[PDB]
Amino acid sequence: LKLAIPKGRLEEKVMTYLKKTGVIFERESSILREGKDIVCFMVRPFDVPTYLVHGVADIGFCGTDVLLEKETSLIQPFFIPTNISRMVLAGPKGRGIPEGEKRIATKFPNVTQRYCESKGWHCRIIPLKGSVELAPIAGLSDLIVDITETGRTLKENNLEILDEIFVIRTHVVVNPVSYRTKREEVVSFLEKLQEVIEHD
Amino acid sequence: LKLAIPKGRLEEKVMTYLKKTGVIFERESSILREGKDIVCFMVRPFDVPTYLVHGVADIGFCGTDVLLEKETSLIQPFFIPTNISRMVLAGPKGRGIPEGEKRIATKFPNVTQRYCESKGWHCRIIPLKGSVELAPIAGLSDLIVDITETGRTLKENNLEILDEIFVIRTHVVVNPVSYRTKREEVVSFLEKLQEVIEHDSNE
Repeated sequence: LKLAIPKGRLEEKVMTYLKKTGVIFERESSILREGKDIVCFMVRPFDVPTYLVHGVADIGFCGTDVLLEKETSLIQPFFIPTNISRMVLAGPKGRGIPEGEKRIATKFPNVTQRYCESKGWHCRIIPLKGSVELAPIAGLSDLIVDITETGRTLKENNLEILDEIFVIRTHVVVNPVSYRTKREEVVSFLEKLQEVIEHD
Repeated sequence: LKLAIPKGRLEEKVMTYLKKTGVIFERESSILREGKDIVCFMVRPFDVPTYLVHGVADIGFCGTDVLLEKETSLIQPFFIPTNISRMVLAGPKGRGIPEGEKRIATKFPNVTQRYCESKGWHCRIIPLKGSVELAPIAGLSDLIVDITETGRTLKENNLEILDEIFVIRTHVVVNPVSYRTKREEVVSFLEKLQEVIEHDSNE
C-alpha cells in the first residue's frame, strides 16, 4: 500500500498511528519512508489529494480545509477525532460586517466563495498565500476567511471572529480506484488504523 | 511610501537595501515594519503583486519566478543584478524525456506551460505546493520544473538538470497609480535605492 502523509504539524501523530498498526520502515528520508508492504510519501498537506487523484497513493491523511477547498470525490472512511483548528470569518473589532460587497482575503477562495453564496453575500475574493491577517490592517480587504487555532493571531491584530464556518480535523481518505482493485488489503489496514484511533 | 516586501529567500537582501538607503524602523512586527515616511508590509512573495495591483502598496519586490508565473501590468524602474537561483527542467538522471505526453510536476504551472509551448510538447501538468523533487521517484511525474540554487537537492535525489529555463533574480515593481499620485516622492526614493542596490550587488 502507498500512503500520502501530510508533512508538518501532524506528521508524527500519523506516523505513530501507522507504527501502532504494526508498520516497519527499512529506509527513511525527509520525503519518503518505505518498508515491507508500505510506502509513505511525505508531501505538503494540499498535495495529499493530488497524489491520490493521480493514483500514486492508495490512502492519505489531510485536513477538512484541504478537502473542502479542493473538491475531491475521494472515499472518506473516517477521521481522527482531535479538533485541531477552525475555519472562521474574521474582521476588525467592532467594524462588524461591511454593507454591500464584502472584500475578503483568504488562502481558501473556493471555501470563501461557497460561504458567501450560503450567506447570500456579494463578495470580492482576494486570494493570498499566507499572513492573511495583514489584509485588513493594510486596507486590502474588509474581512478574512482563515484558520484559527488559539485565536492569538486574530486577537493580537485586533480582529474578532464574526462566524465559525467549520471545524478542522485530519480525515483518512482513500483513492476510489485502489478501493476497488485492492479492496481487501485497504479495508484490512483501515480496520487496524481505526482500532488504534479509537483506543488512542 | 508603502512597500510590499517578500518574506523568505529575498527578505534579507531587500531589507538590507532599505537599511542602506537610510530607512530606520521605530516599530516592527512579523507582518508590518513602520518607519518615518515608510511602512513595510511583509508578505509572501506571490502576494507582492497582489498588494500593488490592488493599490495598497506603492513599491514592491519579488523574484523572477513570481513575475513570470503571474503576469501583471506593474512597472519595473530598474534592474537588480544578483542571480539568486535558476528555474530548471529536471528528471531522473539517464532517463531523458518521454516521446509522448510529458507528465511534469511543478509549483509553477504557467511557467511550465509556457516552456512546453516553446518546445511544441504535449504536457500533463501537475501542480504541487512543495517537495516537487519527490514526484518522479513516486511515479507522479516524468519530469519537474523547479527552482535550484546549487543543484544539491536535485543531485541527492538522483534528478539531473535537463534544461535551464531562466535565471531568477530580485525585481523592483511599482504600482502605476503611485507613479501618478506620488510621482516625485517615488522617483526620488527609487534614485537613492538604485544607487545603493548597484553598489551592493556589484561591489
